[PDB]
Amino acid sequence: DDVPPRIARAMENEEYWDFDIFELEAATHNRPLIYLGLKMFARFGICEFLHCSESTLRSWLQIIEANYHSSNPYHNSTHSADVLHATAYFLSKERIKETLDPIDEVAALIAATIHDVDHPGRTNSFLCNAGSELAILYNDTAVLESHHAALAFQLTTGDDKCNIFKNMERNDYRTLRQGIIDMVLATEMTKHFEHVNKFVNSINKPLATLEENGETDKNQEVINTMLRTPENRTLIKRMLIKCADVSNPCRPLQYCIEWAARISEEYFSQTDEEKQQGLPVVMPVFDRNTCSIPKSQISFIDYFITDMFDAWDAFVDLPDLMQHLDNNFKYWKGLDEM
Ligand SMILES: Nc1nc(Cl)nc2c1ncn2Cc1cc(OCC(F)F)cc(OC(F)F)c1
Ligand SMILES: [Mg+2]
Ligand SMILES: [Zn+2]
Repeated sequence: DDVPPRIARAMENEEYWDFDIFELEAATHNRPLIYLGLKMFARFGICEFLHCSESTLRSWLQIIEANYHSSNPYHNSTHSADVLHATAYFLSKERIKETLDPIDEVAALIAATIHDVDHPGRTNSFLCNAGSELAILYNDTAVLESHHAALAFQLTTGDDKCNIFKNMERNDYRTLRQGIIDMVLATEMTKHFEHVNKFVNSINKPLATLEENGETDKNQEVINTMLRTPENRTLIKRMLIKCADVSNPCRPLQYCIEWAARISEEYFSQTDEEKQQGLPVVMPVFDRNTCSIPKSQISFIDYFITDMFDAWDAFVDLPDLMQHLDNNFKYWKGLDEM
């Protein structure tokens, strides 16, 4: 309501893909998730759906943003604000608007907010090797991913002031809870190709099969029938949260490079700790003393991004994102200079 001018100007073109997320981070003083959350949740009408007040939402975005570590270069509140922004953008697109229901939009925006809450700047395999409290707690299986979702609901419902789900109906909340959990757990690295293969096989290929006829009225309702099913909506939710999470290579060049440094700094810090404590080196290529960030980003984009966003683009139609993916890939290539 009474947003200050810097933070208000920083959130001018939040609908657009081109959005200065670090200016918002600088404006908010490492509090971008609360300000960007309030606008987006209001723009979608999330507390109107959930039957929470505006005051319950402020308290909710505060306690979650508090649990995001400022010391983490990449995995902090500004990363979640970025992922929240990419999620909303995908929800706003026509394909996703005319496929998913209102409950899915709420699950997506809530999932994006919480998906890395209380991240220790360290990977799952580091915690499993180190014998961490959470690695013992989740039995070396989806350690971070389960901790995020679990804690996110411990903070939400456990206190009355933070509980945005308090006024819901038990049947609706049970669906929404299950949907959020699935979207948060779908971000795990080890399940990458399972969720990509499932998306292409059940959405892209059958949608491509249905375009053999073209744009018939009986055929369009069949295309509506098949995609909108409970199972196929879950797959689009898994694909949207996976794309939004790792959308930084599809950003404007400056933000791509800033996100590239942060995640790289974070892996160097782990690697420096791994050799210090006598741990086995899980990500040996990511050492500050041997890692080429431009070459490493090309490999990252080759392995994870190019097939995933191609599959996603064909579904949603993302000319701006894929043109950035071409420009950013070409920039990383051009930094060899040897
Ligand atoms: N630009 C970036 N470069 C690097 Cl190397 N990692 C980045 C990054 N942006 C986000 N990350 C996190 C990340 C995401 C990832 O895919 C997540 C999915 F599979 F769930 C796999 C990763 O392993 C390996 F590439 F390091 C790391
Ligand atoms: Mg994560
Ligand atoms: Zn993440």
